[PDB]
Amino acid sequence: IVPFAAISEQGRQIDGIDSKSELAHRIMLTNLIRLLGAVKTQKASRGYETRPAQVILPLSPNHGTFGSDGLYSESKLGLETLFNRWESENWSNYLTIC
Amino acid sequence: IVPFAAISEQGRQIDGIDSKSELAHRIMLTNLIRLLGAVKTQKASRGYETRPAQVILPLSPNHGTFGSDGLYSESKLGLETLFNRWESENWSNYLTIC
Amino acid sequence: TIHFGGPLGKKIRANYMAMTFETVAADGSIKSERIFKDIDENTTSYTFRSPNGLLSATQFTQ
Amino acid sequence: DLCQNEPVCADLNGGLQFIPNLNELMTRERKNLTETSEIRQAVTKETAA
Repeated sequence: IVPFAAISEQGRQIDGIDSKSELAHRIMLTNLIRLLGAVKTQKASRGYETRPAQVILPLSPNHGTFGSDGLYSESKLGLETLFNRWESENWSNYLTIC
Repeated sequence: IVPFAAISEQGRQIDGIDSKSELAHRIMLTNLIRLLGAVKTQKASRGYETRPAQVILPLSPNHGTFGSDGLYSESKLGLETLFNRWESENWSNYLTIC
Repeated sequence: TIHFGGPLGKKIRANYMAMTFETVAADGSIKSERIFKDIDENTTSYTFRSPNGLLSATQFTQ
Repeated sequence: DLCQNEPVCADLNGGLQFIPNLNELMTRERKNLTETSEIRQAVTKETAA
C-alpha cells in the first residue's frame, strides 16, 4: 500500500484552520487509517494470514518547522502512532509498517 | 484555560473506530484548538497583548501503551504539537503553554 | 489598568519601576523614592484613577 | 512567569513510563487477584454445599 494522496494546506496558520484543513486531515490521517482497517477486514475475513501487506507509510520531517501548513504536521505525526499500534493490536498478521 | 473535557473510548481497537471515536477526537483535539483560536481572536481584536493566558494542556503518557482506547492517544499526541506552534506562529503574545 | 503580563508588560513595568524622584530630607540628605511605589518586580498590573477623569490628572493633562 | 519565557512540559506521570509492557503487567495482576478470590470463594461455596 502506497497511500500518498495529500492536499496542499499552504498559507494556513493557527487562526486559519478551515473546512479545507479538516478535509486534508481526514484524507491524510483518518481515512488512511480506515483504508488500512478495511484491508485488514478483508484479509481476516478470508484467512490470508500468511500474506501481511507492507504499508509504505508517508511520514514527514516537518513537525511544524516549515509553518503555515494547516493540519499537515499533525496528520503526519498522527500516522507515526501506527508504529506502536502494530505491536499493541491484533492486525500485525495482516499488515506490516514501513 | 483548563480544557480537561474528555470522553471514554474504552474497548475500541483499530477495527472499531466509530462515530463516537470521531466525536471524542473532535472534542479532545480539534475543538480544543478552535477554543484557543477563539480566545486569541478576542484578545487580539481588543489589544490585550500584555495578558497572555496560561493554557494548562492535558497531555497523557499513553501513546497507545494501554491499548483499545480509540483515538485517545492520537488526540493527546496531537496536542503536543502546540509546543512547536507557540514558537512558529503569531499567537504567543496572547497564550502560553504548560 | 496597565497589565505587565508578557515580555512587553515586563518591559513596561520596568519602565515604571525605574521612575524615581529625589526628595531632600530635613537633614539635607537626598532620598531617592520611586514614583510607582505600589509597582515592583512582583506586581502583575496597576491602575490609574481620577474622579474628574484622567484628562484632569496632571500626568496625562500635560 | 516561566511559561511566558517558553512552553513548559510538566511530567506528572509518577514514573509509569519506566514500566515495560504495562498492559501485560496489568492483565496479569488482574488475573492474580481473581484467582485468589475464586479459590477462597469455591472453598466457601463447597463448604456451604
